[PDB]
Amino acid sequence: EVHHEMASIDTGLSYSSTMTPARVAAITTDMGIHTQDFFSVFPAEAFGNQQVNDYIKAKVGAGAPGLCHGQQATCEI
Amino acid sequence: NRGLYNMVNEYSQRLGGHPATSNTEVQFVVIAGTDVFLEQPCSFLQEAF
Amino acid sequence: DPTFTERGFSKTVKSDLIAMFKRHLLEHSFFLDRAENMGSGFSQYVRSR
Amino acid sequence: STKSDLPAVAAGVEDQPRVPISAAVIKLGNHAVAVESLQKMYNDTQSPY
Repeated sequence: EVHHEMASIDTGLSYSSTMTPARVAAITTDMGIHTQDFFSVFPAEAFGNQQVNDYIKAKVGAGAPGLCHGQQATCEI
Repeated sequence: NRGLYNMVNEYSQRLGGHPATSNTEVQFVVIAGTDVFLEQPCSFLQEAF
Repeated sequence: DPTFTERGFSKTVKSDLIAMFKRHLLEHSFFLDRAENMGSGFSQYVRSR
Repeated sequence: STKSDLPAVAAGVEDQPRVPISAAVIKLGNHAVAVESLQKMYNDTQSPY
């Protein structure tokens, strides 16, 4: 293993460097519709009945193999 | 709530606000990314477009 | 373009690449043909291409 | 005095010999500025620019 150590100081008080986003190269996240579920967020809570709770979970709440748009954006309500 | 220049210095010097990760399907939350370059302006102003 | 493939190939990046394939196929095809329609773009467009 | 102290400030920086350097330059207002891109070395090493 070859090691090497360096030192840096900023001389002047006021800011001496500025960046700026100039060109949008790509849009990673798709702006579409992907609701974030709670049943993966809050697994511990449940209703009174097992029947009503199972019915609710099966009707609505229910790894994606493939995606054409990109990293999906979680929409929260 | 702190001073303005402290906010601006921390803005570039440090990450924070628990930003979500990139190049992953479900948009996980990241703590120690290896080489990720994050810059979030909506955090400082607390505003959504 | 090295900026797209800097992170290797993953599902999000492959999807972005294929979306850009579709876009660029639909836009910049038969370039010298639209080189007549653009008009004043005569030389700088073809030179850039 | 500033003129009397300028040799003390530059601790051998003016002594070193100078060599021509290749870089693009532009004139903005009155300032001459050097503009360049380092993406070749980072593309050669498969590291994120």
